[PDB]
Formats: sequence, C-alpha cells, structure tokens
Amino acid sequence: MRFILTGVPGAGKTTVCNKLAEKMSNLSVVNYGDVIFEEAKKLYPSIIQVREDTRKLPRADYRNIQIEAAKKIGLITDNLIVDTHMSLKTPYGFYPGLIPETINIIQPDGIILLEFNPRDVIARREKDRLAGDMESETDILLHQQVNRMFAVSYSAINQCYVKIIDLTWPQEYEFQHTEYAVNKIIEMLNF
Amino acid sequence: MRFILTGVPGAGKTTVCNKLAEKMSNLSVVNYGDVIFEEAKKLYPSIIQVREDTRKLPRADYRNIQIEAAKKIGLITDNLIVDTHMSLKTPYGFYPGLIPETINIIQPDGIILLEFNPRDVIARREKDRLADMESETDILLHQQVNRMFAVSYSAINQCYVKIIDLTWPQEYEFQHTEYAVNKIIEMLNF
Amino acid sequence: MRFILTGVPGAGKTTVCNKLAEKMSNLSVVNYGDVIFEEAKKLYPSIIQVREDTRKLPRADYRNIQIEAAKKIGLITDNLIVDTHMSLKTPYGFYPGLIPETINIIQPDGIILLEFNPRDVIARREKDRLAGMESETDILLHQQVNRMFAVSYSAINQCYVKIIDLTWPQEYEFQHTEYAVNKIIEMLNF
Ligand SMILES: [Cl-]
Ligand SMILES: [Cl-]
Repeated sequence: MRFILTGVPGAGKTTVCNKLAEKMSNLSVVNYGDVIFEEAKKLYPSIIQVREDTRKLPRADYRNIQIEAAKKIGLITDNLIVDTHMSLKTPYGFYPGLIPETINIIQPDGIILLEFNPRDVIARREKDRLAGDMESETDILLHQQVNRMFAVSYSAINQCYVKIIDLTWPQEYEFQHTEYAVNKIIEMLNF
Repeated sequence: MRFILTGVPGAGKTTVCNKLAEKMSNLSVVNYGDVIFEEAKKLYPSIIQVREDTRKLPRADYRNIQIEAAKKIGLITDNLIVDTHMSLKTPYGFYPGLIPETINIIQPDGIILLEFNPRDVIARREKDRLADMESETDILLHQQVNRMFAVSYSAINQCYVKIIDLTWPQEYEFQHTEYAVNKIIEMLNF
Repeated sequence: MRFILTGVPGAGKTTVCNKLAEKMSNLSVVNYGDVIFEEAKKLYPSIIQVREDTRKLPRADYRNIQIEAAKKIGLITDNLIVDTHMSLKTPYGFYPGLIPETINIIQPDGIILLEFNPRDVIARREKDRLAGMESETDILLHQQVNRMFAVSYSAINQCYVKIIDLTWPQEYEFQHTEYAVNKIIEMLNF
C-alpha cells in the first residue's frame, strides 16, 4: 500500500519514518525533498550543491524536477511511505509541497496526517535546536488545520483516504507519540 | 433544481429525506447507496445478495457500478434530492462517497450539509439502536471533514454549498427535521 | 507579483486596498466587481444600469463578462492586487467568486485572506450603514468557508495562501487596516 505521510516540520515525523524503516520489511521509506535534491543535482550539477538550492531554481524547472522525482518514486515497490509536507510556511503564505502530477504519478492509497499538540511541538523543536523561527501555539494550530484542508482537497480530487493520527494527548514517557504512530501505521498496512 | 443532501450517519438525514418525499410534489428523492445496491445485484447477481456485499467487489467494478447508478439518477427526473455522504470513516481514514464522475453526471445545482450537535447525534444514535459508539470529538471531526470535502467539490465543479445549522437545542422532538425540511423547501421554491 | 485579496464583506478590505494604492509605487490596485460592472454597462447597456443589474443577466453572459474582465485585468499591469471575494452567500448556499478561467488568466502568485473578529465586522458594517445584519456565527462560517475555498484553489493552481489575523482588539481606530497594509507591503518588498 502507498501512503503519503505528513506533519508540521520538526515534530518527529522523521523519527517515525526512520523507525518505520527498521520495523517493516519490503516497505519503502523515502523523503520527497531528498529525491528532489538528488534529481536536481543530477539534472543541474552546475548549480545544485546544497539542498537549499532547490529554492532558487525557476519554478518551471523545479516543477519538472518534482515530476521526475514523482516518477522515480512511482515504480519503487509495493509498500511505500512518502515523507513530505502538505504545506510549508513562507513569508508569502503557505505553499503546497505536492503538485497534482505528484499524486497522479504516485497514485497513493492514502494520506496520513500526524497531528500533535502545539506545546509538544514547541518543546520538541527547542529540544532538537539545542541538540543541534520560533512559532506560537496559534501559528501551529493554523498550520495543522491548513494541512488538514489540503489533504481533504487532494482526497476529493484523487479519491484516496485521509487518515488523521491523533498525538495531541500528553506523553506518559518520552517517545510514546512516535511509538503510537508507528504502531497505528503498521496495524493499518497489514489489514 | 438538483441538490446533493448529506450529513453524518444515523443523525436523521434519512428522516428528513422521507418527510421531504412526503410533503414535496414535482420533486423525486433517491438514496445513492440503494441504487448502487440495485445495480450491484443487477450486474453481479452471483455475489451481491445483501447491500453490504458491495465491499467485496474489485474497486474497478465498484466504480463502474457507481457510474451506472449516477447515470440512472441523472436521468431520473427534473428536480432531485440525492441522499449520499460526503465522506465515510474507515480503518484507513475518511473516504469520499462521491467520485468526480458522479458529480459530472448528476451536475447538482448545490450540496446541502445538515450539521448537528454531537450530543444530539449520540443520543439519537443510541435511541435508534434501542429501537461503533463515536465520541464528541470524532463527530466534530467528521462534520468539519464533510465541510472541507463539500467546499472542495464546489471549487472544482463551481457549485453551491448550503450548510443547514441544526446544532441548536430542540424545543420539541422532530423540530430539527421540520426546520430542515422547511428550509430545504423554501430554498427549492425560490 | 500577483495577489488576490479577499475578506468578508464590509470588514475593511476595501479600505486596505485604497490605502495600499496610496502607499505602493509601481502597484495597481483594482476591484474585480468594478471592472465587471463597467464592462457590463459597455456590453449590455440595455440591462445594466446599476451594479446590481449584473444579477439579471444570463449566467453565460455573466461568465463571458468575467472572462473579459479577467483578460483585461491580467493585461492591465505588472504589480497587481485584485480585490475580490473567495465566496458570496446566496439563498442556495455559498458560491465562489472566482472561476477557473479567472485564475488561469491572472495567474496570481497567491491569495490573501483578511480574517477579522465577527464583532469587529458587525460593528464596522453598522458604522458604514449609519454613515450611508448577519450574526457572529454566520460570519465565522463565512470565513472558515473562505479559508477552505482559498486552500482548494491553492492545491489546484499551486499558489500561496497568506492568512492575515485581525481578530485581536483594536487599541486605536484603524489599527486593523494599518497592520494589514504594513504586512502586505513588507511581504511585497521581500
Ligand atoms: Cl441519517
Ligand atoms: Cl470589504
């Protein structure tokens, strides 16, 4: 099965993706931004050295590279988990990480939204910052509801599932959010 | 005029449909799930005996059946009211009840959402059971999701979105149903 | 750059536009409705005299005029700010202000939503009425729907969505308008 996994940045989605790769066999865990970076270096070796360079390209070339990455993802395997972002916040507002072509190509069975509590997100982002912009509770609640609207739109267009995993409850022990999300996702795949 | 009527399950949408079919003339009402069941028995008698059997079909066959059902619905009359669901909850998440083909075929003038209070929905669902047990948060989510789905379908197909508020407390039983029927009629005979 | 500016009616969206047109160089601010009205009197003088007369035209004629106006707007300038409405309320429900052709023609970089507090909007509308009546909940709904419409357009046409918050209390009159103008300018000169 194929699921696009998303959440607000730095909340622990990458932790879940890396931890999913160990526990599931014949499951592909892949980060969309990374494939975009690789194909951008391949097609524009001259310009692209750091992964921030994808910002600078012309939007037509960047969209072409997004399509190429969607193709590379499209044939990988049977079980896929695509780690990307419904939307990223910029000075000009929110911008979608996916283009319609990406979904048409990957043909995902579903979209998964990891919804955390804003306090946990702030504390986790500061924890990771200390280990190596500071948004407010309201900024993050917004970001999450907007991710929700984006996924529902993508579902209405491509007829795929919308699965909202709740991780807003208080942690009884550190890393319980990650474990619960991993277990729900696994439970979901092997149904 | 043509309106797709939706709400969360077991909330009283079917009652409103029955009462509209009674009070309204020159308007024919239909249940999408029932037509899907009929065409599934028609095209696949081997498998389809109960209306839950549609689950077992390959998704390609089920989509073909939805297409055929939409064709008959679109032809059925001039004024329509189609009882369907914006989205249904499954172990894999929410899934839209409509596919784009259904809307392109029926070309509804609008979509109508009956939005209830979760407490009313819980009490009504248990009342009907006596004649899964979701929580207030589950139901608020489901309805907000119905909202997003309807607005998306509107942006794509350039159609109306009418949200009927029934979250206020009932002064007498069956006032929600009455108010909804009256608003829908008022809207139709404009 | 091209931004479609939206908000609920009579909340001060037009004031933000007028003050921006005053403050920004090489910036043209234009109202979609006004171009629609002008081309409607030009092309259909018989029916169109007051700007409400746009109501009476056939929806085909109204759409053709919308296309002609969107053509004119995209043609009209370099730096643009288009004053419109994500959605308008009608007896049949909410209906979107933009058509797909409008966006394809204008190719806006983004959408901007001025989101107010319902009390501020109501009080501002009564202020404007007295100078020459929805409920708080009606307006919260209208705005959540505006939001959903903008997000849908965003997914379909890959444009920005900027939500400017004006629901805090005004410490002095015209602070909402001033803050919005400043945020938008800061955004433009990035
Ligand atoms: Cl019902
Ligand atoms: Cl205004």
